[PDB]
Amino acid sequence: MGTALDIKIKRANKVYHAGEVLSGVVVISSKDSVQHQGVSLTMEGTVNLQLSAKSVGVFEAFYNSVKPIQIINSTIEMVKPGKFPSGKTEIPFEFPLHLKGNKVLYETYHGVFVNIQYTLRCDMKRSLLAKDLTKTCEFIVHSAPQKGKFTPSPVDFTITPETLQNVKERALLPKFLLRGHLNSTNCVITQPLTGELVVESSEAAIRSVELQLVRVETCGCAEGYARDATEIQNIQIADGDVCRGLSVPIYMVFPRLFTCPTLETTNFKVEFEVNIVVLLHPDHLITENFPLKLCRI
Amino acid sequence: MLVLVLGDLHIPHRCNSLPAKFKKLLVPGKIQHILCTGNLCTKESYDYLKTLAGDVHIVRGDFDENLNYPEQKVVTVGQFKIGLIHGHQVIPWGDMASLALLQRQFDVDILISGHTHKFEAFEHENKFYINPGSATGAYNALETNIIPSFVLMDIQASTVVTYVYQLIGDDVKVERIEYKKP
Amino acid sequence: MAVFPWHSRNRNYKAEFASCRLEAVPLEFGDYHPLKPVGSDFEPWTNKRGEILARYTTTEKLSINLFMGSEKGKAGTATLAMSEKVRTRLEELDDFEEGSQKELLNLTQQDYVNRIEELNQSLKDAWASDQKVKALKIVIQCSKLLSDTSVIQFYPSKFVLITDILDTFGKLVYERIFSMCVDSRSVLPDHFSPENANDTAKETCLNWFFKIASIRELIPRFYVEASILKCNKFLSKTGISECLPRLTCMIRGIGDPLVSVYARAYLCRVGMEVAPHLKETLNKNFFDFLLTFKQIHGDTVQNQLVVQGVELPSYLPLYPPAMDWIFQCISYHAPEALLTEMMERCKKLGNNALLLNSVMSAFRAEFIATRSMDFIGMIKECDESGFPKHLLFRSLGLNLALADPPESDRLQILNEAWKVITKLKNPQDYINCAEVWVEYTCKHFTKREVNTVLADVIKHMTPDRAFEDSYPQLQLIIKKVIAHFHDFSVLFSVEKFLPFLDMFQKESVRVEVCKCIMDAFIKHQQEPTKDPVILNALLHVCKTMHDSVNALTLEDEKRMLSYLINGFIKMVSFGRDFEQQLSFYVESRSMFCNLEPVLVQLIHSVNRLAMETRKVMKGNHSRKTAAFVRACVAYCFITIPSLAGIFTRLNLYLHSGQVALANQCLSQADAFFKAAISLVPEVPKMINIDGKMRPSESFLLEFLCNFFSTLLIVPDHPEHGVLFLVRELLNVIQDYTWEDNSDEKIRIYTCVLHLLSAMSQETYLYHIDKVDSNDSLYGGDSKFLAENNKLCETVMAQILEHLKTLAKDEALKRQSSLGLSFFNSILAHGDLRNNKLNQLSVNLWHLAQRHGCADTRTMVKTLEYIKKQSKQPDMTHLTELALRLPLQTRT
Amino acid sequence: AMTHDEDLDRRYNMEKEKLYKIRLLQARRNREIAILHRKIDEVPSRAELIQYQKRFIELYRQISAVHKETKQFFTLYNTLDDKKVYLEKEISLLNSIHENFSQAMASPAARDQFLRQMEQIVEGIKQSRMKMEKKKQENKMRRDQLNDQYLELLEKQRLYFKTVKEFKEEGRKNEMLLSKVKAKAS
Amino acid sequence: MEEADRILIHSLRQAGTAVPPDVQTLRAFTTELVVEAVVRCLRVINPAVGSGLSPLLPLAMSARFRLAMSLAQACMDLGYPLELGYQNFLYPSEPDLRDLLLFLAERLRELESSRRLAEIQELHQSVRAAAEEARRKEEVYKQLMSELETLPRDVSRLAYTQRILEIVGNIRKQKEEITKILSDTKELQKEINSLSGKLDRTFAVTDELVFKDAKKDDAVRKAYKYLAALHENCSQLIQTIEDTGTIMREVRDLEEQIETELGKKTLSNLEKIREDYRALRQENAGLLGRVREA
Repeated sequence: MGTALDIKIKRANKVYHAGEVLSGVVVISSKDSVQHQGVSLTMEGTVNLQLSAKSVGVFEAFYNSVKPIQIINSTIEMVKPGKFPSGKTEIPFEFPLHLKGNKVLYETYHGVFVNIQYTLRCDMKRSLLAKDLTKTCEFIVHSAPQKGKFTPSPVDFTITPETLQNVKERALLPKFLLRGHLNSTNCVITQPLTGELVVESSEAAIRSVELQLVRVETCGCAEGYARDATEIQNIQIADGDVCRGLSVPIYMVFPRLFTCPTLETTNFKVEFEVNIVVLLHPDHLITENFPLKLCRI
Repeated sequence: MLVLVLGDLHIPHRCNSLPAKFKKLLVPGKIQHILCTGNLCTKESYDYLKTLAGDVHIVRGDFDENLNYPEQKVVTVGQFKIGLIHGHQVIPWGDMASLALLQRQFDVDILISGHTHKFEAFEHENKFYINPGSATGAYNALETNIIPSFVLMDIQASTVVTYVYQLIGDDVKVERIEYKKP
Repeated sequence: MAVFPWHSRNRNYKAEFASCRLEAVPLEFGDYHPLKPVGSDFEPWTNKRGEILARYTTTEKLSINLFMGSEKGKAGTATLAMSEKVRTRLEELDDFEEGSQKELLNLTQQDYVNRIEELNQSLKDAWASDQKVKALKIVIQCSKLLSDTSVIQFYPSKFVLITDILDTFGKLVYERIFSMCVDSRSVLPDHFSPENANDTAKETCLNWFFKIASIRELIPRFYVEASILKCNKFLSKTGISECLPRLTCMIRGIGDPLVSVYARAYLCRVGMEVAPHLKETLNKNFFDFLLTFKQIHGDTVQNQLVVQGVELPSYLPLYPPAMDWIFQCISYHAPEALLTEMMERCKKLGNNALLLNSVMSAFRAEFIATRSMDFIGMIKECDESGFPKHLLFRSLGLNLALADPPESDRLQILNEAWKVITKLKNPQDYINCAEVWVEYTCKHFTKREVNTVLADVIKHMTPDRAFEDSYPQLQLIIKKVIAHFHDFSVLFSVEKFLPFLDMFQKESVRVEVCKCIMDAFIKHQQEPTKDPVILNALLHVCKTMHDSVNALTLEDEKRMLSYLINGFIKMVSFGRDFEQQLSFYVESRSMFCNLEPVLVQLIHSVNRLAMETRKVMKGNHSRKTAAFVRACVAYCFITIPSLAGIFTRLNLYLHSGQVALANQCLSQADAFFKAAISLVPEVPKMINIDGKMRPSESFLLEFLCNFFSTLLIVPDHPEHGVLFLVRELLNVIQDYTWEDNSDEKIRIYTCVLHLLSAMSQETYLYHIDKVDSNDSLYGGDSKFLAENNKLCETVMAQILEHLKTLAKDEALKRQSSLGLSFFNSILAHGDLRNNKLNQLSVNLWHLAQRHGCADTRTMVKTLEYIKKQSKQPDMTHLTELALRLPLQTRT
Repeated sequence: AMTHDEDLDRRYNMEKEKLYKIRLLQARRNREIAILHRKIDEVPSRAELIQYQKRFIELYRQISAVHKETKQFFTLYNTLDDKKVYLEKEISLLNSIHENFSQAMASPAARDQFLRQMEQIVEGIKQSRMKMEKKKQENKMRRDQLNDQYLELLEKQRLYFKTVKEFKEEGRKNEMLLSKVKAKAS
Repeated sequence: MEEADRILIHSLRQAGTAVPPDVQTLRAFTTELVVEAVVRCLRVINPAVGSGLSPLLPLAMSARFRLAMSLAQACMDLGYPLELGYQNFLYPSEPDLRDLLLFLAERLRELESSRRLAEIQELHQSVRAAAEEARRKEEVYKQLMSELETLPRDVSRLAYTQRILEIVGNIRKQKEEITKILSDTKELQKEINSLSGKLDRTFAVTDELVFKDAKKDDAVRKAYKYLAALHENCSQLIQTIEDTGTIMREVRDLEEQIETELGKKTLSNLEKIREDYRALRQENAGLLGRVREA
């Protein structure tokens, strides 16, 4: 019969901080007692630079695409040939968050064009009662509290059809008066946004007012940088025709791992933006974006 | 032990009120047994009695309505017996020894009766028979005035203290006897 | 042998008294004698919910048309990654909306309920199956059902049900997260710190919360997050508070007025339940609500009403349930100053009339009452289309019934409301609001105000069948009158109530009220008297009910009603109006044939009267008194044949007899008794009472000795056999087909012999003034005395026959008891110095003992006692007997 | 004392029996008096007789109604029973027919005879029904005659009251004529 | 009104008005004799009112009018519910007059010796009482004999008591018959309910069967047509039954109304008033002539 092995990272989030000690358990669990030629484990961190295929040109994009640069790799062996009880066995390991690797220990970031990962790989050289097992984990590293401390960055915007810039449809857009506010365009990666948004005139009712986020990631190539954005948030904040003269509030608990402090590097870039899309009842559509720079402490 | 005894009062048709002073006399709860020879003709009155004390022992009479109320009944407490009738149920009014036979019918030592309209007390040898005529003075040309009369008793072993009431106006008169288990 | 010649003793009843008498103790003045001296005032959701679910049906043909994903989910080659796998978790929640639909147009109420319950089961399964993702899917389905307001009048019910389901869901959610926090050792306390939620429970709650924040649609995100605010107990007690004004601002996003209002109502229920400060944040939400009302006038309502063409009078009913819940929530213990300021903003607003209605409904009576004068104006400011002012009236009538301003203010308001209300022509709406106001009107105002209301309502009734539809209101009205009204005569002073009664048509309803009427009379009236006009009206109603009665009505109800009537009849008391009261009886009888007990008690009244009448006259008897007597005699007589109950009628012969003895009427006596004996054949073998069968012989026999108590007292007439009839009576008896078990017949024979013992005296026992004694009339002497002796001896022979037959019958216990009882009867008077009777006594004693069945134990007790009695003079031949007596025994 | 005692009892007994003889006199005279009182009672007071008649009057009313109702509901029951009898025949024929129907298909000659019989049956039934309908119309005409006569005599009555008014005018006229006669002539 | 017919006699005797034994119903009466008794009895009850007019018949019709109008006023003294006036006094229904008349009738050794002592004392007391009673008996007897002498030869209580007895028996008979009828009613209802159930099943079966075999042959469809025509005949006739029964009820109502006017006696009294009116017009023509001539 076969065997199962599993990796436990102590901190239930599998999140570790710059300068921390890294801690993990490996679990062996089985219907039958376990013997192996050994159990072997790697820890890794990577940034993955997916130059956008059409943006560079697909072949050149993948050629240049800096596929997961190992931020870090330290390697250890955890158990020599050993024989163990069935239901559980657990042996401990640690790895050092120190540059046994290419680049200075970024935070795990599951972006798209820029991806950043930290990962482990295991093998148990099981007794030939059964095959050697190979297993992998993925885990988050978090940045240390930054040298530059936070301060809030409130910003306001006012909207009517005339306010709009290069909008093809300005004449199509019906009468309205709006003002929008962000309580701090400085925001912490894991932590919440607050904003105010007034409707104080409208000729038109609305079916959807959307409040939306874009993540934008860039990879470098020896000739060029290719920059690509993806959108993932929505709260739609309209039901029934919005009263004129009122303010409505803006809320966001910043997306858990698909978002980070705004990143800019020699090899890759990641910037963030806030988007606005309004689907009126006549559905004349207006859109405004602001770009964001984000912090961790 | 407090035990109440009263004759027929025929309430709805002859005597729709407790006498005012007799109303004044009302004492709920303290009665251990409420005893009437019936012929009140309203159980609602009895229900009021039960509200006075929930311990009523009953016989029927003429047109008291639960004619299911006994044929003969006896209660015995301490050293004494207490057998009760409404007279229509019994041998005639004044045949003294046949009315002594009644006790042997039952095997008892007393009877209380309340149908003959006067209030009565009679024994000649050992065993004794009593009538509390009518506590409302109920109809019968018989007596020119049934000064309404009832007895109540306290029971004490071989002795019974008895109080024996009469009503004349704001004049209420009372007698007392003791029965000696003699 | 010839029958042994009986001779009785003779008694000295005073001597027998002295020997028997207790010579009691008269008691003394003042001597002792025994009698000598959230908080539950917040009304629950269930009540509101039940009532709403009753009312807020709609005419619209319901439909369900919804994408579903109960069976299926994604499996395609989508572009995904770890982040996108996290997104794919939510895509599971999307897939029901990506899924195909169930479509059901023109649903009825119950079909919609059933489909919603299908979804309810789907959710219950997803929960029980731990398909918490799928449970969340189905909760999102609930929120999209909330999204469909289109059947707007039914839609409040839709909201109600979805909120109930999602409340259960939120409860379940909290319990699950707690169980994740709980290590199953014991459940954590409710006051648990947010830090007490363990790291994994915290992160799971965080994941689901992020899902919620990531809800794209406003409706699910807000409404569910309101339930997750409970989960904040896991995460932050203060976070609950932080969220509530946050929700307040968040609520601003919903331009849909119904959804937003009802969202507020839900959040009020929650906030009130959780903690006190939450009510203050609800005040902040009311501050928002003022602007919500501002929009409620605005474009959304106008546009949508135009789109459907729906009438605002139809539209208006949907909201007050939410309004009233909210008003309960805040006003529950809001101060009068606060409620007043709230009214300030509401008055600052326009077209507020429904707002005012809900305010009066919820807000507290002392506060409302003080303002009530202001309300005269402020309601005049209202518009019926803002809210119908008569409905304002009705709610207010509830309020005023509860509490009222000063009496002057009451007077003014009386003028304002009633005068306005009289204007209102629709009798249905008029009666609807008026019936509410009636209780408060009864509370303060008096006969003329009442008479006015009477007039206006009677004018409003004219499509009277609708008035008859409105009978319940009228009933409630008059009950209010009754409770409030405490002088019968002043009702008669109103009089218009009599036309009020006349308006009616349905007998039973009228009767129901009459029931109320008379019991109330029983409460207030306790004194028997007369008022001829009052009487005449009452008697008219008596007529009404009596004639209302068919043969067919429920017997026991008939009985009780009659009882009720009979009770007031005792009240009938003219005083010295003897012949007038007499005539009254006459009429009463002459109509009111319909129930025997009524008749019975009537006759009681006759008897009571006549009895006292003789008692007062005390020999001073005028010719008038004699005519009075004989008239009574007839009247009571003529009743007797008409009566049903044979036994009762027989004792009525008794009553009739004894009153005839009370004066004259001796032939009338005879008449009663000819009837009595004629009733003897009329005796059935068995008699049904209570549905149950009983054996008559007892009851008649039981009577018959009490009747013997009479029978010798009566003098009669050598024009007849002076009581030939009594022999004849007894003959009929003997002819009657008693059981062999009617040894009791013979027991009565004994009793008759007791009577004959009375006949034996030279002086009878006791007497009434003008009826003395028969003994004198025939003369007691051996020739006529022998007449009765002879008859006794005849019956004695009969006795002997039967008893020895009982020996043949093995009725040995019966026979022995009977014979010895008879012996004890003899013992009253039997001469056994008459050796023949003496031997008779020997015969009885031994022949009873001879078969051993006789309770000889009691006989030994008996005979020792008889020896003790034997000491006495006649008993000295009993002394000779009882000494000579041997005794066969059980012992 | 014994002589004295004997004398006392002798005298006592003597006057006792003499008193018994007196008691026979008194019993006899009592009997006579009671007879007289009986005779006196036998013709009661008209005051009472008034109530006697009142009782009779109410009896007249009561009994007349009683008989009326008696007839009403007696005939009502007769009616309900008669209709029940027709229910009975209806059920009998239906089930007999349906069972015969279960047999009826034996042949075309049987078919012919069967349908001929059905024709004859429904015809005779119609005949009876129509007899009873004609009887209904007869009673209808009866009602017409009666109603009309009633309304006629109702008018005759109202007219009679009008005639009462007319004569009262004639008498008032008479008395006024007398008044002028005495005013002018006398 | 058999006993009230006898009260005609009783009341006449009570009045002292002539009591012709041939006078046995209000049909017998002249209104004049009625009014004579009215004069008697009003002069008894209220002589001040009743003595004001002679019991003698006014020959002058006008005087009859005027006196009767005074009688109307005498009744106007009192709350009699009915209308008053000489028109009534001539031509009532006999009940109406009866009713009023009643409304009138309304208004008109050691121990042994000691015991000898007690014996003789008691005998003494007894003889005393017996003597007193002898006085009582004889003076009463003297009175009673004088009364017997005065005694009216009027009708005994018994005769009426017997009439009563008869009446009672009849009535009770009625109620008993009524009771059995009530039972019978209940029984028939039970029977009919059963009939309803069995008939409902009977038709359901018959309809289904004939439908099934009518499928087999259009002639059996004609058999179904026969069934329908016959059944409709039955339903119609049942309705007709209901109708006719009701009709005859209303017929009895009409009969009640026949009796109603018969008690009114309207037409005969109308003929009387018409010929009266003729005479009174002749009289009034005499008066008119006299008014002219004066």
